[PDB]
Amino acid sequence: MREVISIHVGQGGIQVGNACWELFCLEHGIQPDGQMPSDRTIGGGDDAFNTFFSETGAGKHVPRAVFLDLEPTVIDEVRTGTYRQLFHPEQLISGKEDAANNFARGHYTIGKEIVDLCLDRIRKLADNCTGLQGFLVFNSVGGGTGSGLGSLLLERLSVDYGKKSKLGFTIYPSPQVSTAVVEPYNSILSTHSLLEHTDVAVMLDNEAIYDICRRNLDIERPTYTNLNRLIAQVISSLTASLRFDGALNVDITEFQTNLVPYPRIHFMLSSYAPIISAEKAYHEQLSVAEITNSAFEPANMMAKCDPRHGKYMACSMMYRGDVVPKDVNASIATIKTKRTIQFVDWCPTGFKVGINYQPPTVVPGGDLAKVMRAVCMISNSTAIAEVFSRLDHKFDLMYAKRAFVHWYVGEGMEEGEFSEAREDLAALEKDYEEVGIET
Amino acid sequence: MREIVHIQGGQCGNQIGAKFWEVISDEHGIDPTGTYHGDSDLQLERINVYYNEATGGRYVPRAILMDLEPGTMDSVRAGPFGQLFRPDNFVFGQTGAGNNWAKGHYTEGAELIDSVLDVVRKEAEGCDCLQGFQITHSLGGGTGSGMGTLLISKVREEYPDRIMETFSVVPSPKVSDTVVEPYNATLSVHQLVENADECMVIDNEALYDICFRTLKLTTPTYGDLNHLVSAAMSGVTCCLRFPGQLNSDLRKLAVNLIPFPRLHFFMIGFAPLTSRGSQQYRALTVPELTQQMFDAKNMMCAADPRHGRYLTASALFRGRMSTKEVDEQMLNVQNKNSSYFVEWIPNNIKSSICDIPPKGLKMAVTFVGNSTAIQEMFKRVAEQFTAMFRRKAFLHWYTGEGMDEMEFTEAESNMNDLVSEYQQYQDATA
Amino acid sequence: MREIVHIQGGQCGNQIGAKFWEVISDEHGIDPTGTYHGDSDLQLERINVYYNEATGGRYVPRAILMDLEPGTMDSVRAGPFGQLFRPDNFVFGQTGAGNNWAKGHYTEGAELIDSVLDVVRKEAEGCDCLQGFQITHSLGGGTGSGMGTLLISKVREEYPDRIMETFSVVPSPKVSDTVVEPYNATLSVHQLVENADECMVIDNEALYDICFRTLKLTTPTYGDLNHLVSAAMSGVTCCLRFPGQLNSDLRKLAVNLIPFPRLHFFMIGFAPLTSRGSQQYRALTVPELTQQMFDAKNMMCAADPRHGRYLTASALFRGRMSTKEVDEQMLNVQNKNSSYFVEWIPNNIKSSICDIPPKGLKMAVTFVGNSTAIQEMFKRVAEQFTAMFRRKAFLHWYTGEGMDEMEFTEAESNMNDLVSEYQQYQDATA
Amino acid sequence: MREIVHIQGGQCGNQIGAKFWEVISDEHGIDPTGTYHGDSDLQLERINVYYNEATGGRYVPRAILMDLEPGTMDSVRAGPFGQLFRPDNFVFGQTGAGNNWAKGHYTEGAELIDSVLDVVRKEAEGCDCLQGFQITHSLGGGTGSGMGTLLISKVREEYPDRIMETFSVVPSPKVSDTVVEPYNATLSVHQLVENADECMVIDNEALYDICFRTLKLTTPTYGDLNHLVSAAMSGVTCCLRFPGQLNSDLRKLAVNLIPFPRLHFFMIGFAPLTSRGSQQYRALTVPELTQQMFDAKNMMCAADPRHGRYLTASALFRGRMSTKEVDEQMLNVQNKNSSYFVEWIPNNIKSSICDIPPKGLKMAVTFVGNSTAIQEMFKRVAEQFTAMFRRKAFLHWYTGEGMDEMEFTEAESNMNDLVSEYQQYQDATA
Amino acid sequence: IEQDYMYRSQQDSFKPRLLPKGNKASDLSYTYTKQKLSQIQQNNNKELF
Amino acid sequence: AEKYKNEQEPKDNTSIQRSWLPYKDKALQVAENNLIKNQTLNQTKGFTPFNPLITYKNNMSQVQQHDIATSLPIGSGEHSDQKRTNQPGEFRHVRTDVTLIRNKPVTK
Ligand SMILES: Nc1nc2c(ncn2[C@@H]2O[C@H](COP(=O)(O)OP(=O)(O)OP(=O)(O)O)[C@@H](O)[C@H]2O)c(=O)[nH]1
Ligand SMILES: Nc1nc2c(ncn2[C@@H]2O[C@H](COP(=O)(O)OP(=O)(O)O)[C@@H](O)[C@H]2O)c(=O)[nH]1
Ligand SMILES: Nc1nc2c(ncn2[C@@H]2O[C@H](COP(=O)(O)OP(=O)(O)O)[C@@H](O)[C@H]2O)c(=O)[nH]1
Ligand SMILES: Nc1nc2c(ncn2[C@@H]2O[C@H](COP(=O)(O)OP(=O)(O)O)[C@@H](O)[C@H]2O)c(=O)[nH]1
Ligand SMILES: [Mg+2]
Repeated sequence: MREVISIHVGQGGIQVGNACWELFCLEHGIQPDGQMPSDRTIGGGDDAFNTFFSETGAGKHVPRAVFLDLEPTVIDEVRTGTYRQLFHPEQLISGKEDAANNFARGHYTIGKEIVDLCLDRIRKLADNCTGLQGFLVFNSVGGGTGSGLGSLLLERLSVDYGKKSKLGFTIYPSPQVSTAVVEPYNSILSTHSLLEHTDVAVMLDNEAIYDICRRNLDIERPTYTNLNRLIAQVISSLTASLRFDGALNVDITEFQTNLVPYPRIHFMLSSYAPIISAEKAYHEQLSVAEITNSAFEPANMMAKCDPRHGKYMACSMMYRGDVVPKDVNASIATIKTKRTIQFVDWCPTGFKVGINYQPPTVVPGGDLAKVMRAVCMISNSTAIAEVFSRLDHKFDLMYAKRAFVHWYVGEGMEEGEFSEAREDLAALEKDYEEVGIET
Repeated sequence: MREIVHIQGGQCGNQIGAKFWEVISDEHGIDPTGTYHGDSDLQLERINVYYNEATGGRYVPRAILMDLEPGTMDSVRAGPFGQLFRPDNFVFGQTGAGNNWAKGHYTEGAELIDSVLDVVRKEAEGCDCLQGFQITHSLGGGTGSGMGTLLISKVREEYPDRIMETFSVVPSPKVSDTVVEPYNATLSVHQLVENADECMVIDNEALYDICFRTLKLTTPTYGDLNHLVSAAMSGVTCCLRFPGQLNSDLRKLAVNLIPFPRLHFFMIGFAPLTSRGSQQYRALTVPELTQQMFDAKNMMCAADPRHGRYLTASALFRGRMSTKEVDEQMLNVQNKNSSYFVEWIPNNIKSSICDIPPKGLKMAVTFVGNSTAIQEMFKRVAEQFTAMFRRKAFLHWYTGEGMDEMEFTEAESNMNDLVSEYQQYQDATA
Repeated sequence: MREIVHIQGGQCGNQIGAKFWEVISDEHGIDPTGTYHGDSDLQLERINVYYNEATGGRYVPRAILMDLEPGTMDSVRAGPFGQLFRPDNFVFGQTGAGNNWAKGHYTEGAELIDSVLDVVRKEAEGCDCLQGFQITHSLGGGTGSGMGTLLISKVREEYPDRIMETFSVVPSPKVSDTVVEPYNATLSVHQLVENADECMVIDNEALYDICFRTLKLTTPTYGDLNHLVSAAMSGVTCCLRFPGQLNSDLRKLAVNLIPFPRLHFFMIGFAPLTSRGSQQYRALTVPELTQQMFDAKNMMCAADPRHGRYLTASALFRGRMSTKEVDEQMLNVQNKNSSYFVEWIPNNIKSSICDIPPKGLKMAVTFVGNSTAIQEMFKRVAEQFTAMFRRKAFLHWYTGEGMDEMEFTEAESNMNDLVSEYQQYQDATA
Repeated sequence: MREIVHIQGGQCGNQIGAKFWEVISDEHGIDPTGTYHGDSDLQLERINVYYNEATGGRYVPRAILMDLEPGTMDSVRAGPFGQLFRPDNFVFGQTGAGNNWAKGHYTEGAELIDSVLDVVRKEAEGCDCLQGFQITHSLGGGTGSGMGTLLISKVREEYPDRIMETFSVVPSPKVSDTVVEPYNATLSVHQLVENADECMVIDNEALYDICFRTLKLTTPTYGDLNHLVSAAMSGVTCCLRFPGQLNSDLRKLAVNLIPFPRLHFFMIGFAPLTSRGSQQYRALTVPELTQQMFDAKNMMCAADPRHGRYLTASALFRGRMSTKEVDEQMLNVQNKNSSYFVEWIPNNIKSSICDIPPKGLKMAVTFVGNSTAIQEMFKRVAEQFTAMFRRKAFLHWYTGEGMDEMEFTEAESNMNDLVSEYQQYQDATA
Repeated sequence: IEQDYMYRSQQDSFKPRLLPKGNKASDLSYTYTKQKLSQIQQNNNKELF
Repeated sequence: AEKYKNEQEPKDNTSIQRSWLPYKDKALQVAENNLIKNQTLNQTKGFTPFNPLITYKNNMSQVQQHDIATSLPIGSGEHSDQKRTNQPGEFRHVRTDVTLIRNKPVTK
């Protein structure tokens, strides 16, 4: 009865969508072609997969998602790969010319002929769903079409639907290791776009996941596939409570109700535990206390940030496997006893605990070891202002000498847009500073 | 014949009521299919208190099942003894409460209370002579707290003279599972004192404490905690369903436990309790049952009763026994602990005997006590509430459904006045 | 009816208590499952002195076991007759004492003593008519000598009038198992004189010496000494449990044995002890029993009875005999050893008779004596203490846990005064 | 009537005086602006013992604050409860003493003592009938000890009959603040032994011990130490302001405690003192109140009372208690611990009872005992001083200011004489 | 300070008034009992039309 | 407090050494009966645990599985009687008949 819609825009969004959707198909037992092969499947009320998939009227199941990109290479690769028969042919919208790392092109010039088709397809997906919980958005901030279409689509959906929840798993540039050169510009512009039009935003920096893979999985040369698999595991852990039985279950309206104190502040970072390979999986007890202790270490954050420099405001924790409430309560007691992690004064209790019975699933050919316990973290903390400060420092260096701005101004964008974006980002930074002070 | 209907809401309310009907069915010898398979005729004489009658000789409880999401009632229908529940009694919404007091009390609670109240009215009027209502819900949740207290307000308006019982579960700071619990806890407590005749506080911190210490079982589960609560629930109304040396109904206990109408918060406990490896070494006698009854660690509440003075107390006994020891044991405990009983109410203890013990036992005791040490629960809850409220944290959720800060402000004053009233009567001498 | 409770601490105390409870269960015909399997009705008339009753008719000893390390209680639970003891009476820590008096009397003893004190209080209030306490512990150990004496002080403060006994295993130089024995031994000797009403002093050296002469067994073991001490302990309280001609309870011993308040250190003995070879070649008569009783090598202390004079003595006969013969033998021995008894008190020997001999024996005698020869046992302990304390050896372990050397200085002084005031009567004449 | 005036000297005195006047004002109910806020009539019966009537009904204390630096007055005046003092009583120098006893006694004191004597004479003649003077200072500093001892020296010859008491914070070597502590301390004692009628020694080392052990608070501050002294300081004159069974003013204690004129140094202690997390249980009765009184740890001096013999003792009880149990407990402690009491004063303990307990407490007691244990503190200071006098270092600044080595030699000899004549009574026998 | 005296004395002179009369659910049940007990007479003396 | 050793040589047979008692001690016979009973109990189940002493610890306890009417009959715990496979999709929701509505009624 309950459904969610996943939106994937940009090359990073599509390459994360591939991993999360293969994980979902393997979780629900759907073969790559699209049909359940068990042949023992029955009717009645066994429709636990309706959250993600949907009956096709004859045989297969069609996922509730759309793919957007103005560059046809990745979408054609999807249409050529082994998952060719799964996705609906029409719900993979592709363009002709790339945005070429330009925010203006993907927001003012060539996104207007794709946004209409995207809204049409989203409506055709939404009328099918009867208990639509909300939307999930995946995009790379540091990319032209990514940021531009994400901005335009979020603005359009904010007025088209309104009160539906919107969650964004976006990818900001890393503080020092990055691919593009002009990513601060479209980064800050998309920051403005998503500041006042999303409900929950999650930080997904890259070198943090690189370090996590190198330290824990003992992989000396990770690639994007490992990062996508880890992000898929995070998404599955977050969404598991909707479709599996558990002692303490949560919903989309459960998360944001207990996790954001004020409408302006909704930026937060995630963590996962345990991350372990097959060789080390033998010689560890993997107790609930141990995994929860490892979940709060600064090196396990999915964003390159150090929470030791700031205060917390909330913590939403999801368990899956065979954990017990008394053990998790003892673990929270120990965490509260610890002095290195400190909270804000006006939040005496700050833990929301969800428990799910389904143990995590493993993808053959993957890296994570097969385990019976796992915990996911969604923490909102004041220390997130560092990532915004570093992006602001980079932006000023180039904007002082007005580098690359002729391209941004030749596509119709006025010069004052940069000044407005800087003013609003500075205003956001101040708010995070005044929240963490004492009464 | 002075029957009582059952009402339960929320996830916590549903699970407690899911096991309470399991214990009662075993007590009266009703199989999960609904057929009587007892041994004695006393099990069947007063069956109308809980069970109605249907064709084929099967008995159906008069329980009403409410929640704002369909997830919970799927579980209660699939569990054991789940075929004993009326499909028409289930009333559910498709949105949920979202741990928000405002959402479950103003927007969805208002638009759904019409359907459930019609079930309550039809259930209540069908009986020949009603006796009262009992409600099981949680004060830390969204739909249990919000729409649950909305029904209490409506029921009290249409049925004034009846008895309203509430087995309430308030959250404790130690075992906390929600960041926004202080808001929807304080708002409900303000509403609870408005209408409820009797309130019986329950804490998961206390229920866990019993399992680790007394029953010595290593891995407690919510099913184990529900059993202790369900055992006490059947105890308080034991003699209403069976004969006894002395009779006592719900109204009688309210008379002997409420010195003032605003002081209607009780703390309950059950005896005996012994670990599996220590059952053979204990002798069950009236002295042993009463020794365990007044123990501080035996309460189902986090408050320590030796930090205050008892105002009134009651003790219900199960099984055959001598009235001489029962009378004198209550006399001895009052004489030895005169410092823990306030001095302006002599003979502040009540005795009651029912001759039918719980299934599988020989002697059982249910304790209900009115104490001034309960106020430290509201003190610590209001301690957390004012810390959050001074910064107006999480307030945009509550304001989004028309509720203004005045309701928050008046909830503080009314809660403080109730706390101030308990302290004043403990600080009173003749 | 004038029943006693048992408290045991430390490894040595636990072993003595286990063996003693085995002996008592054998005497009363109780199987390891707690079910009565006796043959005579006399075995149940006074079972309540040492045993309680529970569901199913099984009897549970009212014994309390305490220690700081779970090593020994896990062994006694797994050993034979280990299921008799109630699992709730096992109270233990996790750190141990490490042969340090401070660790068992100031920090770790104090934090844990609350639970054992609560258990003792519950057991003492449960029984109808308390008569006294008996303790089994070791003075040379860490947790025993410290925690047991702290509990001694607490229980003596709480119950002022009830009589009290101790069976202390004080270390002796000949058989040494620790280098820090003098310190805590002197401290516990200081702490015992103001609280213990009766002390039964025991050495391991004397028991080995007895086993090697009288018993003539090649390879004795700790079990043999344990069982000898257990036999003496059981023989102490024969008349309070069984019928007789001259019933004498524990208070009757104190009145006949304590002339002055600070003179309560006794030495005990048992008879008859026969070698394996000469079991059937020896006749059992009163003269033989009293001759072996007043033989100096039959005592359980290293002190020689012939180096001093007896103040008072008491003999507790068991079995069927003639009153005239017993009294005649006591008079004859007191007249023939006139130089060994202090002159200013006439007829300083008491005799009591019980009608039930031990299991499988015709007659048996338990002898308790108060003699000035105890001066030597304390003298040799203090001799080591000063020669070790002058160099302040091993003293930083004690002073590193809040204790000052002023305590050692005061404890040494009190022992010397006790010896002097105890031996002044060896020289004083009327 | 029988009024006493307060004068405090040095940085230590002002800090002690600041808390003391806050403590007394709370007891008698005076607000920061000097207006009465008590509830009983007895709060004004003897308010004139420490206060003067001002126009408009306001009360002001009789405190004269003196120093050599204004950094203390401008800090104590700006603090809370600093408005009570009259500005005309603020006297201070402009140069400072620099921890130089000679500077505070010879060169800078001589010109400023004209001012303090004028104001102190005005206050002394203002009262109807003077009772005595009380002074707070420390012997480790220069200004507090220097002009201090000079101040008593001259005011004594104007008032040779009125009693003079002083509270002395003698420094300790384990926790030392000034390198020249032995010098100015030895000189101060010489000028203080022959002038002050009563002197009380206070060790800052013991104050840390009490806070760490009994109070069990992690971080103490100088404010908490000042609170400990003031509580004991206030209780000495408790019966001087409130009625009681046996009221005993300062002169009564002076006569009964000092057997000889040159032995007037006292140690003090307070009881009860509980931890911060004190559970609500029982009440502080006399048997436990007197047990904590005589505990060597509870003493606020580094001199261990068990190292010597008590010349005499005095107790100031606060609360409504029976006189019989108070009297018999003192006989009990005397008999039990007769080794610590000199035998040539039979019944060497004095008791007093006051009906008004301290605010918020049921029963309290204050101990003032004169024991031969204080010779250790004199002996240890003399050893440091003679080590620091042979070196002839830090002497030329003392010497280069009007005096020479003759005063130091006679001071050391007199202090040595005091110790010798103080030990003779310890070893004296009757 | 004298007006402070007067104000504080007159505000202190008012303290001992408790009169426990908490009535929210009890009063609602009370007014129902009185209505049914009294309005039966008014029902039974009504004049027919 | 002693090592129970029984062999043909009498100096280390305990029972031969502890026969000086006025009676037959009830520790040796009880121990032998316990050993035989534990051997038989192991034969009934089948353990052969490399020595008889491994299973002797928990073959002597008298703790009954169920309650004996001195406490609530809650059993040993819910977690005790739980089995766990780990196939994917094992704990999916069932949506019983009470909440499975189809036609969405339009009027009120
Ligand atoms: N974590 C992660 N990031 C990716 C992945 N693929 C692309 N990115 C991010 O995308 C950024 C570059 O933008 P692209 O995704 O290549 O292209 P775009 O965002 O669609 O914008 P255009 O270049 O105009 O097409 C890089 O800095 C990466 O951080 C991926 O598979 N995993
Ligand atoms: N004692 C007990 N407490 C429960 C049970 N189920 C849930 N809870 C408690 O209820 C709280 C959550 O209440 P919730 O389900 O949100 O209430 P609702 O939103 O009104 O349905 C948790 O903190 C649990 O501790 C139960 O079966 N027994
Ligand atoms: N008779 C007897 N003595 C024992 C036994 N076990 C230990 N001891 C004596 O106890 C002394 C050691 O005391 P210990 O048990 O360490 O004291 P604790 O540490 O306070 O428990 C040794 O000198 C032994 O002689 C026993 O089973 N029987
Ligand atoms: N109890 C207490 N002792 C103090 C305080 N201030 C200083 N002292 C002690 O006094 C000694 C130094 O005295 P000092 O300040 O030089 O006295 P002054 O010369 O009169 O100012 C140090 O050893 C401190 O321990 C205080 O506020 N309370
Ligand atoms: Mg692209």
